[PDB]
Amino acid sequence: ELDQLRQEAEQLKNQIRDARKACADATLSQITNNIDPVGRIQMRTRRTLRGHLAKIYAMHWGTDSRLLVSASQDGKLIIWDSYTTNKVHAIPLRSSWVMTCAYAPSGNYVACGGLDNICSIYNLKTREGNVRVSRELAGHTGYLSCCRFLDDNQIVTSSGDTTCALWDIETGQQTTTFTGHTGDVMSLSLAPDTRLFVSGACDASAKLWDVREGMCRQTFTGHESDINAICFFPNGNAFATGSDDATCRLFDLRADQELMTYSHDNIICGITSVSFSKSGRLLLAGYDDFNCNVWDALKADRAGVLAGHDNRVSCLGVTDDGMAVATGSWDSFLKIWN
Amino acid sequence: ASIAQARKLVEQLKMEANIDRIKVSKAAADLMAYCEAHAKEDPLLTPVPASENPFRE
Amino acid sequence: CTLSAEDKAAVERSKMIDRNLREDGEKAAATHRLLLLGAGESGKSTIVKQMRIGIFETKFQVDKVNFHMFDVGRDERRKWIQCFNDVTAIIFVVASSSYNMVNRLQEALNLFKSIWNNRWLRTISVILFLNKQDLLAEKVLAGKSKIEDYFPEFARYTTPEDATPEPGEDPRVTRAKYFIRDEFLRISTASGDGRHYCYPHFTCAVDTENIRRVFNDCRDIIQRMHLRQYELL
Amino acid sequence: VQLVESGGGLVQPGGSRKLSCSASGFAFSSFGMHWVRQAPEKGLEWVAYISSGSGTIYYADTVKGRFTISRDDPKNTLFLQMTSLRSEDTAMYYCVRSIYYYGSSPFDFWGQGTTLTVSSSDIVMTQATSSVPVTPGESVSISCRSSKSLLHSNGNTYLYWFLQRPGQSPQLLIYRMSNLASGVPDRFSGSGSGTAFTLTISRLEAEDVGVYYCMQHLEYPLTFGAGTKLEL
Amino acid sequence: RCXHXRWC
Amino acid sequence: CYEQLFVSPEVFVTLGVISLLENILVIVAIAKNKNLHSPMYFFICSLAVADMLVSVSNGSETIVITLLNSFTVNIDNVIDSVICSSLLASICSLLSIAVDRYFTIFYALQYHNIMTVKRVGIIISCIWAACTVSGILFIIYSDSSAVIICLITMFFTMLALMASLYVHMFLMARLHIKRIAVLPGNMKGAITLTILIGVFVVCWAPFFLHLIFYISCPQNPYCVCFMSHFNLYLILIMCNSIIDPLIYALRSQELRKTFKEII
Ligand SMILES: [Ca+2]
Repeated sequence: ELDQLRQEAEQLKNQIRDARKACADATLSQITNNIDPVGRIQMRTRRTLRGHLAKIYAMHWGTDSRLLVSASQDGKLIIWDSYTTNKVHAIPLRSSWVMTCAYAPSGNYVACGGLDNICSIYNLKTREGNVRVSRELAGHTGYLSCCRFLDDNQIVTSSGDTTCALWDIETGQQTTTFTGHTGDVMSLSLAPDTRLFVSGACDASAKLWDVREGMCRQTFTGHESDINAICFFPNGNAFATGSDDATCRLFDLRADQELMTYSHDNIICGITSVSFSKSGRLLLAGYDDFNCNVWDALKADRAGVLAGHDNRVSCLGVTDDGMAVATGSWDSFLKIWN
Repeated sequence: ASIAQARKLVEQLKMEANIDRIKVSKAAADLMAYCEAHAKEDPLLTPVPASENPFRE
Repeated sequence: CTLSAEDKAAVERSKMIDRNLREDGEKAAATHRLLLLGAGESGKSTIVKQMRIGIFETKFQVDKVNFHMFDVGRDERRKWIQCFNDVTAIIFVVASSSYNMVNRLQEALNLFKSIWNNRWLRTISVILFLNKQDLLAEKVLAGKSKIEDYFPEFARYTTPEDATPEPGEDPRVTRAKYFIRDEFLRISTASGDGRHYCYPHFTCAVDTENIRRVFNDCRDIIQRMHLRQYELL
Repeated sequence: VQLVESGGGLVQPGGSRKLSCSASGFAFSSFGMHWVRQAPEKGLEWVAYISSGSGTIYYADTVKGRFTISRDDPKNTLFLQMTSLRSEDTAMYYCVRSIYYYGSSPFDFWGQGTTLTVSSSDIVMTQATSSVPVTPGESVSISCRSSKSLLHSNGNTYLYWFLQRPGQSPQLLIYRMSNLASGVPDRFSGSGSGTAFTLTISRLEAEDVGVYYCMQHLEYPLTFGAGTKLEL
Repeated sequence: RCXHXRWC
Repeated sequence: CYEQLFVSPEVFVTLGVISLLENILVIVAIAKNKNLHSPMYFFICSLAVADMLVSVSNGSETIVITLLNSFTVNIDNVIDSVICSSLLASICSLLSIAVDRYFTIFYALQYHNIMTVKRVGIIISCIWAACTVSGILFIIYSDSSAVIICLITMFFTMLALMASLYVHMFLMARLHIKRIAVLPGNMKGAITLTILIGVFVVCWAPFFLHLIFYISCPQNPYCVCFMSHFNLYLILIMCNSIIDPLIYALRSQELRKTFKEII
């Protein structure tokens, strides 16, 4: 009667809280004490990409570590050639308010979302020479915040109507709906094998989803405010989040627990984006004081600063082979680092 | 409702409270052993010379 | 001078692309963008009909100056209000005749205070509209409303000296419609710090003048911002 | 995608003639165009070029200063103006579209050609085989060679392969020595390094009968091979 | 003459 | 009097290097911050260039006198010449800032259709062209009496026009205070007009008043004794080159942050 059955909430929730204390024998800061630090990391700006004329919201690296796509609120989608700073394509959008973009792992397609409730798919390799829109995916009742391709026919996405959805592109329909969040969903991250994904939301919680079945499996609550960024460890047994309360955290799957926090006392502003380097030693975060920090993921000890942006850092990604790091910002510039 | 939404959440919170867990001490070692095997393949942790660097002009 | 024959034709493709990027970014430079908020029951549907002749977009032009309006058709207005941090003005529409519908005016006062004291709108100014004055006149006089019941501070409230009443109306509706106008000004003239200012108005459903009162306020917003940084104001 | 040429005919030696290439079905203004001719007892020979935007125009040395190329973008029409036609200007003039960016495929669509009868340092590409007999079950290999190494310092190798089955216009098989064109079966495969190149056919159907050409695209002018005829 | 500047 | 006053050579050198360190750091801070690529910050750095040249060309003439006192005529016709080209550009740069500030207020809604980057680079390089032609032509025609009427006019019409814009921008900011204080809840724009027109009159008008007594009263015992201080009417001009980085460029909140992180 909504008073006795929600008395079984904390009757059941303290079983989970008093079993994460049983499976905690030590700390990540007690095991990585004896190893040496990485020293100092000194990256330089090698390239600078010019031409967006307005704020940049999202970018995504191609899978050959040479192409990239970026999205700006002037209504333009640009494909870059990062080695020579050439422009391959420039695609106009119908809505200027775009919030995300994605590059397909085959290289044939590009997706983008935004404040309209539809997710557009664009075809790059056409016979007639130009770039056309192939299908618009309608069915959400809020703004789109993130989207990632699985193959040329399946794309997953998150939205401001508190739900996530799996799509079939060739028909244009929703096939699976992931419900359970309370607030708006801001970010998602796919696994290296597209079988599970993770997503963080504005209720200070992140949860792990099974793609084929379609249900929640685990829930992680350690933050104090809204979660804006998420990314998997390259192993597939950990992920890391970034929030508004000036703290990144690292969570475990098989332990179902938080085991590291990345904070400093002179930082008070929120984290906008988070990525990993391969082997998972470096943890890069894009902050709100116009900088970018390069954390050491095993000892939680700050070991680098990527300064050089005039405005807010919006997005950052790392190539698949590990060569470069790109950063995007509100001052209409993209910078290719080390 | 008392048998629609307060009941569906009880099935969710007892779907999660029966999974199998390992120790934090074991999974901290498996997160450190992946970092030692792939340490020499990271081109940002250990910088490669200017020949094998397409962003070096 | 080391490029291939195909490497030279890809450089020529890149220079032809950003020639079209500059001609698109220079035809959108002197276009002013307006964010239209509201409270649902207000007449922001029919103000769009006045200002004209997912998200929704209105486009009009006054005196060869282009304007560009938006409408986001809840509990958190966060995580999308930060996109509109470089607009010219926010247009706020409040139905000023609903104080007894229960409380549909304190709900509008709680919304205006959240918009004002937001960190992404520190330099954004608000054009305020108090429409449905046709319903406010028939409710104060010759009615059962008695504003002193729903608000416990209307009871003293002498009429301000700067009031310019429209000729023919009673002093009862003039003490009423200036009390609701000053309730919004008490939140704006408390933390503005010279960076942004409110601009109240009075309108109805059959009044057709509201494109001129947006054109004139957008000029006064830009003049008051450049005069502040030259230390003339 | 369509390209229709018209304008050819019998020209007295010394006059003039206009040619047209009417495009259809594709975004004509973002493509660069070429003219390619073929004398009735010779192979393929490049003529001219005009870039996307009319900002780069090249010519061949046997027509430089005598031929004029021009394009009309919003009417989708390519022009070639010839003056003082010699007796060695008897060929079949083709019209080829070509786009250039990272990963693109140049020279991937040809027209049908018009006929113009006239009454009365360079990289040399060597294709030193006249004819090869085949039978539709067995492998066959063609070779081509160059005076200069076509490998560039970036890492590309600008060698192309074309096939002209008789009674038709050529088509693209292999671009940049390793990559298949669209709508081509995977039994074709090119290979080589530096100066020697090979094309491989595994199981011949009845359609794999005709002349095979090799082209280089390292620098201008573009020089073809002599051609290798396959026959049953 | 004019040491610094001119027209002195 | 009736004899020229003497001011030391080292005050021409210790003033010409404080002006070198301030005007260089303004151009460096504008070039590297991308928020300062507006048309307003381009006119400001055109005044930091014309003040650097007028503060070096007087330092490159003081040490020549200490080291060389019919060959020296040809460096009293080239060093003197680039001074007169830098006086004309440093005056015309001060007028182009006031007209740029005038269009953001009285043409506020159609400003970006008028002052675009293609029209900025034309005007900012045609001023420097007309200040180099007439700067050379004034020196080789210095013995003519009709050249002094062209420098007297070119100051008292850039002063009677720069003062009119800042007063009409002052009577526009006074209607905006009459309709702010009546909302329920000047003395800052009067100090500003007495620093922007006060410095321009104290530093530049003693030199141009010398050229009026030069062509009208060369025999009056009162005009002659005022003209015996010409070496003090050039220290005042060189003090304008240090004040102008303080009152124009460093008033910007975004240019002071970029200036602090470079020193
Ligand atoms: Ca001199």
